[PDB]
Amino acid sequence: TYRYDAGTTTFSSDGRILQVEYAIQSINQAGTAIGVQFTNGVVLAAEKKNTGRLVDYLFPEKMAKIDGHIVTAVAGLTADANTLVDLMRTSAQKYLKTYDEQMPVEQLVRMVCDEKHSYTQYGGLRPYGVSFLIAGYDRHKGCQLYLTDPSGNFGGWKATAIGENNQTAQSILKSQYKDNMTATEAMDLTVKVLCKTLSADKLEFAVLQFREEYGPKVRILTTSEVDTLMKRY
Amino acid sequence: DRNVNTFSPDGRLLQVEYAIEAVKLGSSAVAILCPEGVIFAVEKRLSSQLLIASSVEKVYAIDDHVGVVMAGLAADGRTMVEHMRVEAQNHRFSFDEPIGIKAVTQSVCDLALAFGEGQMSRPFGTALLVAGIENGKCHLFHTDPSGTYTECRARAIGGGSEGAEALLRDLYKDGMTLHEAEDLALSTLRQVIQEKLNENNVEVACARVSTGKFEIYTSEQRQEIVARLPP
Amino acid sequence: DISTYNGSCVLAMAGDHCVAIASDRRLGVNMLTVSKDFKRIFQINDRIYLGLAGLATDVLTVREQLRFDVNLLELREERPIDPKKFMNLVKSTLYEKRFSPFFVTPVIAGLLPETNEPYLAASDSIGAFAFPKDFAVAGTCEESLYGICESAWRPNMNPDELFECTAKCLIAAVERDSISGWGGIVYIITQDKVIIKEIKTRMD
Amino acid sequence: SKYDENATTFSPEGRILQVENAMKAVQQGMPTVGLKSKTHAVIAGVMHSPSEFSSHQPKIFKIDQHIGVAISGLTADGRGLCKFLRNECLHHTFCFGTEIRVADLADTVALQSQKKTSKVGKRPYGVGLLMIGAGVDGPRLFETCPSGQHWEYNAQAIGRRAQAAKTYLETNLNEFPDCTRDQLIRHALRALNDLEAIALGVVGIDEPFTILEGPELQKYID
Amino acid sequence: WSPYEMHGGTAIGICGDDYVVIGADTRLSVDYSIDSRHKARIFKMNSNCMISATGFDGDIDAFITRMRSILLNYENQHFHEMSVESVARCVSNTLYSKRFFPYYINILVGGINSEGKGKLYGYDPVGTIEDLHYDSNGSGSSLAAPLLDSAFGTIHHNTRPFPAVSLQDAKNIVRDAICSVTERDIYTGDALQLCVFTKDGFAQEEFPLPRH
Amino acid sequence: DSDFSLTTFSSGGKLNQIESALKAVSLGGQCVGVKAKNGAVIACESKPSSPLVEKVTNLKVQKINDNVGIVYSGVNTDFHVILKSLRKASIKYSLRLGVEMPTREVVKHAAHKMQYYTQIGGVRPFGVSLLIIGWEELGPTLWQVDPSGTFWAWKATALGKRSDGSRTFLERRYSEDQSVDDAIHTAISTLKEGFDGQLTAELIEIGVVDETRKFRTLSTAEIRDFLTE
Amino acid sequence: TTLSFIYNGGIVVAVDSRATGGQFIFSQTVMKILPLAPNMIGTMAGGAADCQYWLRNLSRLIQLHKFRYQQPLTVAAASKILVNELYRYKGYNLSIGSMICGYDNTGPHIFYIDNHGSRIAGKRFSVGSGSTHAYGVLDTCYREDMTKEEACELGRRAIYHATYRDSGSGGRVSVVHITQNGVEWIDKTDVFDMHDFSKTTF
Amino acid sequence: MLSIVGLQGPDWVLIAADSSVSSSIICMSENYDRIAQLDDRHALAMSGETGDCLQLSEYLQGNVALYKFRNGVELSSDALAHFIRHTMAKAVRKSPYEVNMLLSGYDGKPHLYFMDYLGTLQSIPYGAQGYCQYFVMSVFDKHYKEGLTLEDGKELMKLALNQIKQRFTVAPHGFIVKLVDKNGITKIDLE
Amino acid sequence: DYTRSITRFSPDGRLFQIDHAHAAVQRGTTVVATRSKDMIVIAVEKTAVAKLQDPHTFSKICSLDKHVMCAFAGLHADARRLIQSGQRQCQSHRLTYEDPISIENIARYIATLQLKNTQSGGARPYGVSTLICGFDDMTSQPHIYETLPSGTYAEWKARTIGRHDQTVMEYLEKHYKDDMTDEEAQKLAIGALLEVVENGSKNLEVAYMKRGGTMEIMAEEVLDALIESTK
Ligand SMILES: *C(=O)[C@H]1N[C@](C)(CO)[C@](C)([C@H](Cc2ccccc2)NC(=O)[C@H](Cc2c[nH]c3ccccc23)NC(=O)[C@H](Cc2c[nH]c3ccccc23)NC(=O)CCCCC)O[C@@H]1C
Repeated sequence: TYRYDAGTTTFSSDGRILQVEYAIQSINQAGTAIGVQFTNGVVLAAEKKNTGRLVDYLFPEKMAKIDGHIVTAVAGLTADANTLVDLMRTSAQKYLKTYDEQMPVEQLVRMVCDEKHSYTQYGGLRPYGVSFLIAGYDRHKGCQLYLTDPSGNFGGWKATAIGENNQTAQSILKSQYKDNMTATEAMDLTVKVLCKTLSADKLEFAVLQFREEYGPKVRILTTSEVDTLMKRY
Repeated sequence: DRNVNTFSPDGRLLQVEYAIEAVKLGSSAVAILCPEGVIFAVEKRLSSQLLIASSVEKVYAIDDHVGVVMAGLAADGRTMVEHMRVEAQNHRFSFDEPIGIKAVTQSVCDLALAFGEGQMSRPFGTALLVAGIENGKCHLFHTDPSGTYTECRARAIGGGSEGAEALLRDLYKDGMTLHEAEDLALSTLRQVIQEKLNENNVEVACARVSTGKFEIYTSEQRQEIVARLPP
Repeated sequence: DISTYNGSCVLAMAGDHCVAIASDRRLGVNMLTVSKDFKRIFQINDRIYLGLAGLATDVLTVREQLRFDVNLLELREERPIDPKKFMNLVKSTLYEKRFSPFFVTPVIAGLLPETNEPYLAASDSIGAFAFPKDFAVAGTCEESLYGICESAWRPNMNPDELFECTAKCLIAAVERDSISGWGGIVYIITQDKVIIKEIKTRMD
Repeated sequence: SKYDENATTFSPEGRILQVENAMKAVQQGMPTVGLKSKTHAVIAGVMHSPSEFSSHQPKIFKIDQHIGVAISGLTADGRGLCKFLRNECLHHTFCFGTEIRVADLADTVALQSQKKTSKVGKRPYGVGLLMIGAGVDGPRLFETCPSGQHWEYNAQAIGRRAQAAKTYLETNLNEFPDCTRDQLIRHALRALNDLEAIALGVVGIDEPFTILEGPELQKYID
Repeated sequence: WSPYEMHGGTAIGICGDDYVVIGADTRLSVDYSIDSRHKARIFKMNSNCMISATGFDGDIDAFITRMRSILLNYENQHFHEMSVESVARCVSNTLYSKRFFPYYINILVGGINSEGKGKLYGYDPVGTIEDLHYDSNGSGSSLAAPLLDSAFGTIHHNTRPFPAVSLQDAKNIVRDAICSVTERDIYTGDALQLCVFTKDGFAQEEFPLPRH
Repeated sequence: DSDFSLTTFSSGGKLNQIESALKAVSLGGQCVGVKAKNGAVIACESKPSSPLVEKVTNLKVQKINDNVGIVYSGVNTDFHVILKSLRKASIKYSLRLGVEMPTREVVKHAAHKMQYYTQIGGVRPFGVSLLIIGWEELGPTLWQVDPSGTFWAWKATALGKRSDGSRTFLERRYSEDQSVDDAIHTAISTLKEGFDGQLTAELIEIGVVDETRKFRTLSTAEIRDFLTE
Repeated sequence: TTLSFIYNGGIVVAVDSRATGGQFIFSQTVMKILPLAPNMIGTMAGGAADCQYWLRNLSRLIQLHKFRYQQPLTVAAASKILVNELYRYKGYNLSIGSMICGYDNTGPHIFYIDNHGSRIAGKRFSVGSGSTHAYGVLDTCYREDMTKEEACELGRRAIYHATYRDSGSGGRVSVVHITQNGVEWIDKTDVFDMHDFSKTTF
Repeated sequence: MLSIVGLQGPDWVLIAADSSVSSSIICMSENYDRIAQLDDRHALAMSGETGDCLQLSEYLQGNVALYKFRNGVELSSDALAHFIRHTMAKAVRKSPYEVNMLLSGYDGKPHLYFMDYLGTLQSIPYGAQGYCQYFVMSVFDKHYKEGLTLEDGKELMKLALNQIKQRFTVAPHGFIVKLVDKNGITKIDLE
Repeated sequence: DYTRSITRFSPDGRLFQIDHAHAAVQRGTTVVATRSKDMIVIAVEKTAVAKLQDPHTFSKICSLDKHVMCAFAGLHADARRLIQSGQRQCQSHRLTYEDPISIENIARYIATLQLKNTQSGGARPYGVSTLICGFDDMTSQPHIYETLPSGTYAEWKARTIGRHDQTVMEYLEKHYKDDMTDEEAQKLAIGALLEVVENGSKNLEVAYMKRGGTMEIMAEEVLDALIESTK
């Protein structure tokens, strides 16, 4: 009967999928996740959703390694973000299995975004209320950072920010982001943006770095590493 | 709110009636059947001069002998045309004969009510005029979104359908010639449109008994009909 | 036969806190030598190596399905897969195809994460895993390796001695197997480094 | 009104308002009359005329060699029901080699429409049938309704103007049983006031079901 | 296990300018045993054509039932009975629809087209269609085919016009060919269903055949 | 049709069915968790509907596998569904990999199932929040999984009735260097604050993952000893 | 025996007409050239039912494409459609040996297609049991600059020699001459008439 | 089991294939291209049933094009080789592609991959599928120098193909040889 | 599976979901496709990109095939799905038919995807208008079809989609010529977009497919030269 159906995959008078717009709002009310693309790699830095003196910072709530060459930061619902992270990991491994090559970052982004968009356009199910900052490396586009939203729309960003106070982080990145940054410089910029738009415990970091011989490596900074990075700032 | 399959308290399928309205919003098309064949004349609504008129097609050759002209949603009419072409070629394959005009019209109409909810989501927003040659006899049918095909001798579908019917009521006769059928179709189209009728804004076609073929008129033939028109 | 279609010879061996896993380098199409650069031993992780003896087709299919599985497991669990856990993963992968088995026999040579103890896991094509403390053998040279290693293996072989028997005990087996050989490669996984020694076998 | 949204929703007075809306669709169809005799059955229908230059759309259909249906309501629904009826006839002939009975076809149509009303998303057939068939069970006339029920009639009138035809049939009801095929056709024509718009399908215990229109019907128009 | 019985029996079609004569033995026999002596293997399909079938009787009945249902569907959805050409194409398509589980039956579609002309179509089990003027099917097809070739010489000279015989000359050719096949084919006999499709329609005669 | 999500974003970017399921959790019986240095504890108020209830027949503190145990606050029946799913997932994990499902993997599976029911159509979210205790390489770990499928680790927690006051009480009374004994005492104390009337051993269930890495549900006798110690 | 060759004057497609099951000639008048499009035919070799059904289905698909799209369907396109349809039944024991011959925008084209999925473009093909004999005639007597009569006679004679030397080939040579101006059905010539009974060597 | 040969050089790959297609004992065509150019960089010589090699070639070329269009980047020679191997392994498990291939490629570096019907992927300096691998290997082995000039490579490929012609009983009427290098794939004539 | 009738006729005969998809297209960025006898030029306005946004490999322009360019206006993910289907279809047409898919055929396919979404229960319409352009063959005239969320498609001498479609279309009509050269078509598209872009060099991108060629992005230097020549 669809009496209580919300018509999730239905346009609104303005031509917007209301469920996708509300998912975007949910993201904008979530912890800030900033991505900064430096010379060889990308620094992702997210605000943990679940913090407090009684919370145990054992795992990255928002940072999720997708593959040896791709890491992600989450803004919004960490649950459906985890679902899409599982799908992204499976897609990267399927690409590796098919081609014996690490999935190009844009293809993994396209896959997760096609999942999101399939939820926005078919099935009458709510969209994934998560925005991903997918940092990655591939031989084609070098090191990349992609911002993906619940609509399934993604774009490459040298630097960007999502979540709470994402506009302030974006403005700070515009003011201070420079090309050809070093890993240290980009980490400092991300820490500065996070602090200016918001504590090491609450914050989590992940540096993708491409070395010529070692390849692309994802390193999600632990509590102690993030504490050291914050104290450096 | 209510399902697309809802019957109104009057007993009308609300979505079918709304699809008929969508047809009423479509380009005017007039089919005139004469003992010498049947003629489609459809308005091509050239919104811009950069619009390729040849690509804006209401007339579709379903088969060598039968064709259709659309009024309403061009894409839904395209789906109906695809079904009709598949069914005309399937009939040619299954029975080694051209599909009957009634047969292909009924085939496309059986798809009209196939919409549902809880298949298509909605009725077709296009009405068809299916004119063809079956066993050397010219047949013409009109189908509405309800899936109700009725054989016609002179029908009009689209923007000026009511006005075209009023004009044909005292302009169409059962013993006209092919030239007279062309003149009547083109005149009815001109009088039930909001633009001038030239070889570019009109698409003409004929299911001709003489050739037993549904041929869509070239620019020269449309120019000839336009020139011969008295006004 | 399809099991002998690609002649294979994989030989893991236990030393003193070190494993060896050696393989013949031949890719042969039955009696034809296609290549001498075929990789049958794959690093699963820093302390797990998988020598896949059998159909080069299934060698790559199972290596890449196991890489898929291990990469997913290490992404989800954020820790390297343990040699025992990878053995169970290989067993699951091979028995998932119980009714259409891979024509590959695995030989898992690893070091246990804590004690660095050698871990050998040899199985049949469908994941029936043995856990020899001395040596695991696989491939068309299976019986040859069994005999040579049963006589040759000694406890507490250091990486040098472990490599020496892996190489000798593999050379003897491949040089009796017509379809396997054409060079050998021995990965000696010790507690701190992996030594990949390409050994000269007969090329006939 | 609020209960008139689905064929699956009963009203507080135990009614399916969408079924009644499909019924009203049938009632707004062209007049259709059916008559039954001991040996012949007839369905005469004033075929709809959407325009003066449109041949009257057929409503008297040929289903089985001894079964014919007059569809009143949504023509496309009637055509889908006729495809279903052809499937049932084909399967009965396949299974048993004999022509299915019009009573069995009426039962299948009733079941199909009842299914269309017992599940959401699917809609009652806007068409109502007058199926006449002369088989082993004799001549039988059935009015199949959108709700998913059929009524066996000696005579019946459905669609618009049906009241006058129904009264005429009631007047001559007791005559019909023994009335000859020609007499039955004449009764159907009298009961069904519009000539060319009137088709008339007649079936008999011996004769197959055949449709007469205009000239073929002139001998009985009287 | 073969799902057929390869029953046998011979059918012989001869088309003429205004007729088609298909004579088929009615014997239903297999493995030196006669299941039936009068099993008509020629079927009036509609007012335009008839289908003679030889081969497995279960497949004959299945195919004839399917073709009768197809022709009934055509007559309902087209309001005119399927033409002999349309029935012939339907027979080809139906036989090919079981291309990989064939009706092990040889079909002769003999009818009258809209022009009043006798149209005969021969088929193989998988639905090859030959628009021919005479054909033979069944256990005695090899016996009868040279007989029709002699009667018409079409095989001898295939580009010469078909020397169409009188309806009674075609009936006599079919009768004589069936009698010869019966004398030499053990699976042909017990009766000849000699069906003739003309403008007048379907006319069936039964002629005794040797029952040995 | 069924497969339309009844959990959908509202105008404010909030899944209102998620908040409703969290409310169902907040009326679902106080459950506490406390991470010790050498283990973790999941206690919970298990006040039966009647004394005639047989406690062992429906226990909120449950074992998912040898190393992972689970308690819940919320709807008992869909907690049992989640628990069957988690035990099945850990058995599948053992079949595939020869070891019990890791604590974090059990938590991620519970979170995935809850998120699934938050997104698929025709279903409501699970009206339970799970406190899953189990060991990992780095030490004991208490985890909370919400009806939304969002999971996160805790040092101490309360989920059910009066869980805000219980969480404040844990903030005040929880310490990092607690032993399993002290974690059990802290969990019992938190239950006492979140429970009115005499808090006895039969009215609470305690599960513990201790130095042995194995999850065990303390019997009523052990709970009595802890209450009297 | 079917054959089709491109020469400077167009495509000559000559087919026999013998349908032979086992050693018995079931027909000598079977049509082994099927017109697919106004400028394109398909030849039949192999299973008669398979060849005729699948060339008929290719004709249906070509007509569907023609009505659906203004873009003309090339001979390459028709051959590819047929070979994909036949590969759809790979392992179903279909037996089609066909030549999709005809003129498209790019000129003359012959594609030998078979149930095995092969699709070989060429200027000269012969399929069927007598294909080797027709090849013996074609490869020897073929000239690019033949006349229409000479090319039709070349195809006719290749089929005739195949019929003489092949038991499975016989009947009448149906010769079609495809040009840019369409498929011309030259004639059906009884190979019995083509045999030179003055000659005694064969 | 048609003869396809491959010869990887320092910056090129000469990929030859039996150019003659036969219907049983009849050579239907003599210029049949069995080296399907999946890409401007990759030529896949195929050896097997003409109708399974054609279908596999069409699928692989369509998927390479789909990868190039869907993802702006092109597949690497290694990536394309592993995709082909994935296709062949899936098939052999389900419905084997009875096509043994030599994937020559140049994605900035020459690549030659032995690719049996099963899904045996092996980078090779030279190779062959069919029975010609029994005839050409030794030739290559005896005459392949590291760093061959393209003309020395053409002479070596001519040597191998003449070995096939002279010593292989089912000797191809001829070979279609393609050079896969930085300039793409070009049909070169070995003379 | 979800099969709600998302797209249904309104009482006035309009499919309001198609209207909302058109609104989504309008909120999409502007594309202009122009044709010269031997060239097709698609100029798309780059969305306002900060200094932090990578401007490469995110153009709205795409190649459905070596002969088919595509550009879109509307929801980027809807258009991504449409482009994926279109590329799969171009390869599928090559598989089924050796010939490359005609621009009419591929535009029909994409518009039929949009039509199916307007007809499929539980499927939202594609909020995307697609300018699908290319050459059927070497000798075929360049084609520029515009497919709308409704699933209707029409060929155009020059067309625009997205925001400012009115203004860009007016510019095209004022400045279109029957036999424009490659340079003239490039200038037409570039100026038509220049009228409604804050910056010429930055906000504007161009991709041209010449006859017998593939999609080709304009060089920034050559694009700037053309922009300055227009101004
Ligand atoms: C060149 O030299 C010619 N050779 C012959 C053999 C032609 O006669 C072929 C190859 C030819 C192709 C063909 C195409 C179109 C029409 C007719 C013929 N092949 C045949 O004639 C085949 C031979 C045959 C027998 N069994 C097989 C199996 C696989 C492939 C080929 C064959 N004959 C047939 O297909 C029969 C034709 C036919 C027509 N009327 C019949 C009545 C009774 C029996 C057979 C009849 N059909 C069958 O054999 C069907 C068997 C079904 C069993 C369930 O053409 C080239 C040009």
